[PDB]
Order: sequence, then C-alpha cells, then structure tokens
Amino acid sequence: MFKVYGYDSNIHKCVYCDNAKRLLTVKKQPFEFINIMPEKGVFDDEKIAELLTKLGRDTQIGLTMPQVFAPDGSHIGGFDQLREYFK
Repeated sequence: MFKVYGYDSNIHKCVYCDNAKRLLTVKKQPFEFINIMPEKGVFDDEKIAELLTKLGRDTQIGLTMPQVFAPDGSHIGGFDQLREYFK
C-alpha cells in the first residue's frame, strides 16, 4: 500500500491524484491516500511533522504534492518519479 501525500477533496486541487490513482490500480497494487489539509485552508500538523522527519533530516525544499511513500520502506516520490518505482 503506497502512501500518497496530497489532497483528496474540494479544499485543494490535485491532477496527479487522478492518474497516480489509476496508475497503481492498473499495475495491480493497493495504496492509501493521505490529506495534508483537513481544513478549508489548514494543513495537518500531525502528518506534516512526521512528513519532514520521514523525508530525512533537512527542510522542505519546495515540497510539492502529491508525495508518495513506500508501503513499508521510504519516500518514493511523486507521479512520474513513482512511475519509475512501478516501471
């Protein structure tokens, strides 16, 4: 189950979510979504905090969404970056 760090609602846009979703489904792999903005304009301090630590030990260099994560490993990347993970 891949973890997608992005937005799944009317509180935020998301293009890669549409393709990335069918992407994993097409390859025949399960996954789970995660919204980093559970409010009309407020990110999730809980996930955001763990997100940074999950990334590494630096800062968010223009961190964009959606950001996927290994179902049981480490950060994989976005859509295209992940497509490489799926080959």
